[PDB]
Amino acid sequence: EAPNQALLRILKETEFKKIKVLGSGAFGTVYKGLWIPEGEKVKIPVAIKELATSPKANKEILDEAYVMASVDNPHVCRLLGICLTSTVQLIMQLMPFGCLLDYVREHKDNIGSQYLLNWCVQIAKGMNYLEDRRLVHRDLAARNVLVKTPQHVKITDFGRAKVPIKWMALESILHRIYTHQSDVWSYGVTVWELMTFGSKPYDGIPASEISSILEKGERLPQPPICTIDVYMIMVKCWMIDADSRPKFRELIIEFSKMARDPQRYLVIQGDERMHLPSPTDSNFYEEDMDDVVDADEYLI
Ligand SMILES: Cc1nc2cnc(Nc3ccnc(NCC(C)(C)C(N)=O)n3)cc2n1C(C)C
Repeated sequence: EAPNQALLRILKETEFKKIKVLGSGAFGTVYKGLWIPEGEKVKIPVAIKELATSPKANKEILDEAYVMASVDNPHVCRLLGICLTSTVQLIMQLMPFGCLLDYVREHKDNIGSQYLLNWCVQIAKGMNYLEDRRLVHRDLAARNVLVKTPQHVKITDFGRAKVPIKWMALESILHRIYTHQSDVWSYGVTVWELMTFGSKPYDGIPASEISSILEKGERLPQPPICTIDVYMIMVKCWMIDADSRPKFRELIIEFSKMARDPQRYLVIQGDERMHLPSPTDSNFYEEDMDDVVDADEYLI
């Protein structure tokens, strides 16, 4: 097939600074940072992901670097570059509001129908782009959707892009079969996570029981804010037959139609009166805020 002419940018350790720690987990440790390239007179807010140095861990991070440098879409997280230290670190775009999962949990009282439906449209767009680029995500979840601004979200975590059982299609659990249609199942679960304001899917149920539960016909419940219209979509993503599930291009269409009249498709008490931060807010954007540009506007 087509040759991957993507550019792997090698960045000098001296070109960027680590400010603080954003989070630590299974992935490793992510730092808030700033990138001041050569003599460009720009400051790019960055996120620095770093891994003991072992040949296997370096291979896995470089396998993720490959995939992340090969994407370019407004609703997908691109790799800005890599730094070849003893540790070896990925330089990514700063998504100041963190993951969508923690965002919906922390801001449920100010999250309205317009926001939820727009996020659904955005995730479907990024997913449809990954399909166009013939990339199967294999780990789509609300935890792997990051927030640039409350009105702009992007898909991340390409560590599995080529086990999260409670987000997996039945074929994936039973036969380790992963398709773009299996990503659609994970999409349905991600939507459920948003519509419930960050609830844990199949909470208290052990992962070993999931396979049997889905085989019987059991699915995630209808969230209280969901009309049958939205839940029907979620259910369609969870069909046994992968071809019967909606395509991401249809999900963009479906959620966009709904996003044009959000109160007809999501019932939230206090809707419209709710408001989240915007670039039209006072002090929305620590040291020198003079020459700072977002990575989406920094293009060499
Ligand atoms: C609290 C917080 N603030 C952030 C600001 N910016 C990023 N930037 C990016 C950009 C692309 N990819 C990632 N990595 C997400 C990981 C791999 C940590 C994941 N599995 O969620 N972070 C990540 C941030 N977080 C956590 C998800 C670690």
